[PDB]
Amino acid sequence: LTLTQPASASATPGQRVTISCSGSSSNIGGNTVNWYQHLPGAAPKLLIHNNDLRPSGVPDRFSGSKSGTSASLAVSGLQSEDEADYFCAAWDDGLNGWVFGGGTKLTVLQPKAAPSVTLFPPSSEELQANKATLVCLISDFYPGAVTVAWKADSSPVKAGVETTTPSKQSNNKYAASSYLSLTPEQWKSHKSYSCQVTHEGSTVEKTVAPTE
Amino acid sequence: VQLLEQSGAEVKRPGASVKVSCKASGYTFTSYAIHWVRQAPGQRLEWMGWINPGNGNAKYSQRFQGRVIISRDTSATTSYMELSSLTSEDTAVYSCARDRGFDLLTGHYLGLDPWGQGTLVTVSSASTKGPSVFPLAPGTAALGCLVKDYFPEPVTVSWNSGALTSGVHTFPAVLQSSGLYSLSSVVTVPSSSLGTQTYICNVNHKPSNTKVDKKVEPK
Amino acid sequence: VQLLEQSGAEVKRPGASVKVSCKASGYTFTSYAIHWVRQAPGQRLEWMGWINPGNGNAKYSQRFQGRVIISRDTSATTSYMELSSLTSEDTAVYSCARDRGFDLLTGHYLGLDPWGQGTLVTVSSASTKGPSVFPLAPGTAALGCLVKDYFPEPVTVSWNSGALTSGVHTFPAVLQSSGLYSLSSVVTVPSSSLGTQTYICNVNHKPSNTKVDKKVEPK
Amino acid sequence: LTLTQPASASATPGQRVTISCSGSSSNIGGNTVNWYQHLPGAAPKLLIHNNDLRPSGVPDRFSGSKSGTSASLAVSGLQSEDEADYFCAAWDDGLNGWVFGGGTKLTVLGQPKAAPSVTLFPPSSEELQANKATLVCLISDFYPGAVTVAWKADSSPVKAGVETTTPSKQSNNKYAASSYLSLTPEQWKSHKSYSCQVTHEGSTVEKTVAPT
Amino acid sequence: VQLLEQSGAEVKRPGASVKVSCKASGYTFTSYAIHWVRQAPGQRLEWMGWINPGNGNAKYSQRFQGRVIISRDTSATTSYMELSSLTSEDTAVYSCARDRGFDLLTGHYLGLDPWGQGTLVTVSSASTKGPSVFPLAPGTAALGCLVKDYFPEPVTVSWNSGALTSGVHTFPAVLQSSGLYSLSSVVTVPSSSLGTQTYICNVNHKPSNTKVDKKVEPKS
Amino acid sequence: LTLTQPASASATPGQRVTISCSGSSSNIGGNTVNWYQHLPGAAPKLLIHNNDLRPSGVPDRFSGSKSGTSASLAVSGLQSEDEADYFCAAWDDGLNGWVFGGGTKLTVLGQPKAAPSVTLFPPSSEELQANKATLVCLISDFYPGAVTVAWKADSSPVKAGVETTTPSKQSNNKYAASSYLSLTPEQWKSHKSYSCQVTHEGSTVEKTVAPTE
Amino acid sequence: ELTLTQPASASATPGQRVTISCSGSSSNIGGNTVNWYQHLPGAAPKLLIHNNDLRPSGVPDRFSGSKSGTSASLAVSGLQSEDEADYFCAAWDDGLNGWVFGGGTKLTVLGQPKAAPSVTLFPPSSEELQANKATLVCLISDFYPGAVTVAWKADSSPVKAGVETTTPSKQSNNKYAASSYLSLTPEQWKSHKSYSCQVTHEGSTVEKTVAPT
Amino acid sequence: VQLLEQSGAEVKRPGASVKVSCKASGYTFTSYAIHWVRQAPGQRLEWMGWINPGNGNAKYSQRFQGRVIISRDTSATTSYMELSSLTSEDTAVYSCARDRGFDLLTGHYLGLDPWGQGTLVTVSSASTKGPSVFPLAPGTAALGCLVKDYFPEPVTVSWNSGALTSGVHTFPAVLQSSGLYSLSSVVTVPSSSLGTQTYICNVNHKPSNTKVDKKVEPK
Amino acid sequence: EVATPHRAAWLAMML
Amino acid sequence: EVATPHRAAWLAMMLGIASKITVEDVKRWA
Amino acid sequence: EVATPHRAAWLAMMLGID
Amino acid sequence: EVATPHRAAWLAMMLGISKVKVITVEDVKRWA
Repeated sequence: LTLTQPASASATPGQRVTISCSGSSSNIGGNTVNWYQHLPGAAPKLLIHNNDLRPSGVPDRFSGSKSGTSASLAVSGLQSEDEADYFCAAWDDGLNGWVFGGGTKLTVLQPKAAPSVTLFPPSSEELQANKATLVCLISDFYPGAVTVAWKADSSPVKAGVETTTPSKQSNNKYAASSYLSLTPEQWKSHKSYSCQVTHEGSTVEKTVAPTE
Repeated sequence: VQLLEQSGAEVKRPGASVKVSCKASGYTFTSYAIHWVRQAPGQRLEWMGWINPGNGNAKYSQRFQGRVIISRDTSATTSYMELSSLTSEDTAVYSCARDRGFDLLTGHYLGLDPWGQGTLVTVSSASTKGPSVFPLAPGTAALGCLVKDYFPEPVTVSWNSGALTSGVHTFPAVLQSSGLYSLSSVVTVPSSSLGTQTYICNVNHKPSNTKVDKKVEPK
Repeated sequence: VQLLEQSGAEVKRPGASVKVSCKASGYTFTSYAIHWVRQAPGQRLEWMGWINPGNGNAKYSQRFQGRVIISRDTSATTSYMELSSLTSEDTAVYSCARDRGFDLLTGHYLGLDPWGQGTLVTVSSASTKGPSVFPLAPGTAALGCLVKDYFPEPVTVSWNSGALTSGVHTFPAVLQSSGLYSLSSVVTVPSSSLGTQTYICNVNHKPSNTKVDKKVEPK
Repeated sequence: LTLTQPASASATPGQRVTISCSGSSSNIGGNTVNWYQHLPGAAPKLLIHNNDLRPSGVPDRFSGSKSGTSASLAVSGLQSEDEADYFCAAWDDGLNGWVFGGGTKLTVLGQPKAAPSVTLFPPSSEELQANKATLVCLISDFYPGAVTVAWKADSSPVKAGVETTTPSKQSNNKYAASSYLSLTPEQWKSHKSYSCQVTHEGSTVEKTVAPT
Repeated sequence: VQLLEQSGAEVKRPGASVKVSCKASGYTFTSYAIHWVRQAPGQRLEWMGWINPGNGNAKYSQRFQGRVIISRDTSATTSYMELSSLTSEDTAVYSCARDRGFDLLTGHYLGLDPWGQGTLVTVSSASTKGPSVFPLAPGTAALGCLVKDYFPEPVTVSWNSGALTSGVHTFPAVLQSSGLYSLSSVVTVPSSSLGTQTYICNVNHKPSNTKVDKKVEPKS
Repeated sequence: LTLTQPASASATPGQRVTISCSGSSSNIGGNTVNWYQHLPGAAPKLLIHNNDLRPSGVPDRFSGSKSGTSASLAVSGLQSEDEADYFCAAWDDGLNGWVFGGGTKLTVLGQPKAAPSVTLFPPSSEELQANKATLVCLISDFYPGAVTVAWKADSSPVKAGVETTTPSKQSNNKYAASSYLSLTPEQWKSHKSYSCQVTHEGSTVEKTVAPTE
Repeated sequence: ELTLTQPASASATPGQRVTISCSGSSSNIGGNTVNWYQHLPGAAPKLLIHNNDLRPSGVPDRFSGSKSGTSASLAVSGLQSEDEADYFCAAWDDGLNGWVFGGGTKLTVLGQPKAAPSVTLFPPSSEELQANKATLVCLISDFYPGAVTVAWKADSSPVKAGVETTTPSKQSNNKYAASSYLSLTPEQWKSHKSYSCQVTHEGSTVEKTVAPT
Repeated sequence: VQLLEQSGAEVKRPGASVKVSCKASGYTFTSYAIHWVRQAPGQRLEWMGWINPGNGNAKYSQRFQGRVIISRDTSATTSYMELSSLTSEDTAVYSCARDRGFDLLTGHYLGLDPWGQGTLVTVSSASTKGPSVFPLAPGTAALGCLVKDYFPEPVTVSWNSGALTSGVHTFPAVLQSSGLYSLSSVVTVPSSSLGTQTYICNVNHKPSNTKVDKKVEPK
Repeated sequence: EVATPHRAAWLAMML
Repeated sequence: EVATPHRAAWLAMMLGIASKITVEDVKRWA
Repeated sequence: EVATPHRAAWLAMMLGID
Repeated sequence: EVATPHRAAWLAMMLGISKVKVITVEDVKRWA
């Protein structure tokens, strides 16, 4: 038995967002639920303990509610500092130990920005090393969610693809990187390769070809 | 103030063992239980075990019994977690947390607080390797350096020995199937200066003591 | 003075053709046959063919029939040798020689005299590539750096930014089958100083604008 | 049908040295042998034509002899300037063209003979992680400066993947050379041990490394 | 969490004495000294004294010797500061702070942390008095209620029993020479709705148990 | 011996501001300087201890420097949360106790200048009938929070009987103030009209009320 | 490792103020105290500043120390001619479990206007080449305040092995002179197209080039 | 007066050991720690170790563990530092300093004071050797003599037996890695006078009883 | 090995 | 009351000690 | 060895603690 | 091709010819 919690949640600054946490008779039904703020580069911070109690340093914005096997964390008046990961925690009698929710990544919503895509063909040095890597660089998009596809003469390519998770940028936009590893024979065997970046239902494509 | 300091990151081969520490300060060490949890990348936190530092008695989760040992040193006010027979599935961030326990008068549970900063333990069969650096060439123009096939993290990248900072953007690395990391760094440069000005990226990989200076130029 | 001046060095890609010239002076060009031979590095000289500068008749070895053309230009007193479908096996020093022929009075053969200075023709599909540097780990301890798979020459190697010069021996590079170069540089150091002193080789490859610093330590 | 000629020869200054040139009835037995001096960075110099005739300006020290399909060059009273490559040349009827000897490196001994010191390095862990393997055999401090390198894999000679440099004159007027054995990591890990054997003046110095 | 909770505000007549508490939680009470400081309005903080809860020894500034007593209760983990012979100059915010002390290994001083939220002690000869409420009348129009001559703080003001909240703005009160407080609250209303709608301000002064309901209307 | 510290400091968001602290041989020269952020209506927060060290929760933006009897707190990349009061603190050997600076009120200028809205209420008939009279001058929606208030009786200045509040923050992050003029009913009826004059950033706003028929 | 970084040189006219920086990390300066020393030629180090700002009795008030985090600085006000010396910072490093020292700073009190260095470069002599040796002689003279850095270029590729440079010495006209020697084999000299000696002074480089001929 | 008197200069061959003394006076020897540091010419100061003159406990830097011993002699109030297995890299000025420690009342650190005058320790295998003099050939002409590979110092250079003094500039010698010294002496002369007047440098090296006269002329 | 409530489990560990 | 430094005052408060420089002086005094 | 601050190292040396 | 001796091959090349069965070839042509 584990704690079920929505994967993601988002809202504009100043609004109220609620994060659910689902349990069973053995963890939430009989025991208390505790809420934690988990910043990307910090130790988790206790927000609510004993299902509704907040520590001294927790502002009035954070509140907790409990109903049987279900619990909820309400955040009112969102601020930029509130963009973090929130997970619920409860003791489980069957495990005789703590169980945790999957966590809900909360992003406080600037306007949408289409991604900028740059595609680099393998360098002559790498080809002379009997290796080939296509480098697809995705920058300045918002919110941080991208789908990456690779095309060889318009046919899809799945193997040899490694895509990074999105990362925060200095201008508070997001960046991603996708690499397509292949042999020099594969690189020279096709007319061109393409990187297709899908963001909010809109696609941007770049194409490179062997030089001769 | 009550602080839990935790040891630095670890890289271990499969089958080896790791021992992560948790130093406590700001409170009576023997009056609060210590919890050990882990979080694999893209996974929920997994409770491992917990100990009473006053008397040293420790209990463990079922999934980890026989592989984890939680101990403590009262003189150092430190709690230790040792995980044995490491595999690739044991790569995770390991954290220790103080159990504030129950208030007797109110019956309230006071939560797990505070938390250690965590320890990233990477279990990989790969061995230390310096990177290979390849130039990346295409109003304006973009030039880059491909830092490929290195292990472990991190790599620092700078341009013209730190003189060039505007337009520099270094992406986080990817972990490919070979077990090696690869990242890219690019700079946006005016098209006119392409050919006249020179752009040299400086790569530093401390774990392998590797320093690479590679100039990037249009093909 | 009977002199045969020969054209300058050539660098070409496999599958191409090269035309080497041999301009004669100090004697009658049309009255002495011209021989074209070649010598690959580390191999015996290989006769290719021979022409009559007046007649223009040219004959070739069976190893080169249909691939090489030897021609004459009496006005410029120059013999030409064009070799087609070049391969890496055709990389060699190409030489022209005058055939002094037979003295009809004595029946003596006067030898091949004089010789051209030679023309180095290099055939490779390799392009500019930065080196791959690897540490080489083992009284006196022997350790160094392997500078592998770079093109073209030269590469310069120093230790501790030139501070260490005693016991340093940098070997000449090798030409592997891939067309790339590789050399090694090893330094002889005392065993006692290994614990307290570090050794970093400074690999500098100007043609690719590559600088690599690598620390080599006992395995 | 080619000309066979010893790889090297050596003697102290002021001595006499003989260089052999063996052929068959098609080249030496039926025609005349010609002898050439080949200084580094210089064109071949005609020493002997018509098997014994030397041009004016060639010292009387150089003398030619012929017997059937064999011929010889004799150098009396060696001087330091005599150190060079010497090759024989003869017309071959079957080939319908010139054939040349492999040359002989004549060294005028300026130092007592020195045995080569050999250091053998296994492939680095980084290189193995790079899916490459290289064995480095470094030879130094040998004189007159001609060695032959052989690679043994479990006492079985291996020739593929072997690249050896021609010897080069080092600072102390001795000679150095290097031999590289390129392999896949699987081949390195499979075998028990590898040996580099360097032969100099009929004496072999060997070094052995293990995959560990 | 490290917390210092501190008692509520006090109003005292001149010549009386006040006893402010400071409850400590989150740390060993007897292993860190407690400091007492005060800040008068428009004045810098003035250090008063300090105590070692482990052994009970207390020391005081020269300006306060003979008037201040700092004590502690180990069982309650509470420190007390009592100030005697109060005058108008003793009206101030009184604060307690934990002295984290020196780190032996580094020799570093760790600062005063944390701090109590403070206790406002007002020393005034004035006595408790309910307010007098007067209507305030002159595109849009502004109507208000004058809450005058009350003591002490605070006064809560609401409009139409909380129904009217848009356009409501209650200024902070002033302290006039009589020793009494006075504030105003106004609401911005459309001019057309003034004739039909009625606007009643609700004033509540707990210290005197006074509740006044006064409607504001244009003057005739 | 006390700690001298500038009364006020201000800058736009994202800039760097430095707050000085001046002491003597007995307090700063021999002992360490500690810096505190005092938020409006909150307990002081430790920012710098031992002259340059920051607690766990204090960001890298706050930094401290010390040179003899002088010290300084540097705040880089100002944010709206940085608008507070900052004071230095040090032990004094002569006092055998702590001494504190006067405090520097740091305001981050996060909005353009806004002229105050002024409304002036004449005394109600109820108050006059109680043998009292109070003019109520209400000042709202100005920024930054600093106003000068003057009172006029038939265009002549009035100084006595004036009580002005300190500016206070409003929900829209602007400032509000109020000034009261207490007087007798005879004084109110003796003059043709009274005026409230509010000066803000060199610009004045005036309102006038008169006795009613 | 963990060392202290300090500028190579500093200079100002008499009567001015000059500052010398000392940068470290949390292991040495951020966690301990910075100490400052004056090192006259032929004299033992003199303690100027201890505990980051305290100066001993007998050290003039011109010398003042400041610290901020992992950085610290030394300030000398009203320069006198006797202030010309080497100044280095010293701090305990926790990781090294011992003292670490700055590289020092040469403080020059300008008595003459700054002079660019004149450079003369000689190729190896024919006699030396016949001796199986090659030496490039780079002679630097008539520069002030008297601190240079020499770089050797071989076909625009820097070369460091075989380079020996002397510390500058005060010559007759109170300017400074120095010399740098590049030792080589005759084969290395004959292979390259040309060699350059580059002398950097006050951020400006003077180079001379010679050819094998 | 608080004084630290330090022993005289030392010259030793590589592989030997040197023992430097530091005699204290004017204060209580047993109540203040003693530090040993060194400074190589043109290099940063290097901390070596430190001892308690009463306890006798001594601790050393990791760069010097097992090679240096610091000792005390309370009767003579002298601290001793012996460094073994000397190399040319150990050539430096060795200094002792008194550690004033911490004031327990104020918590202040009182600094390292006073300092010893220093001890110059020279380590080289070089012996007496006469110089090798080479001419330095190029409206003013620059020519001179290269005085190379001599030991020890000093060497005296004059031009035309001292007749020519204007335009003569003799640079200080350098100490190369071989342990030998080398300097240069350049004279600025008119271009017109080159044809009719000759310039001979007078190299005099008294330690080897060597006098060398060399004429330098344009190549 | 037996299902124990959070309060019961905490008391048993801390005695 | 005499003037005492901050470290001395804190030590006198927490330890429980004004009457009183080197390491050996502490040993002799104690 | 483990890193120890300057005051800690001085006290250990001048009082006999490890 | 058919194997030919060195003198025969030289004569064939320098006289423009297997039909072969101080002074150069151009000189003897003038003489004859």
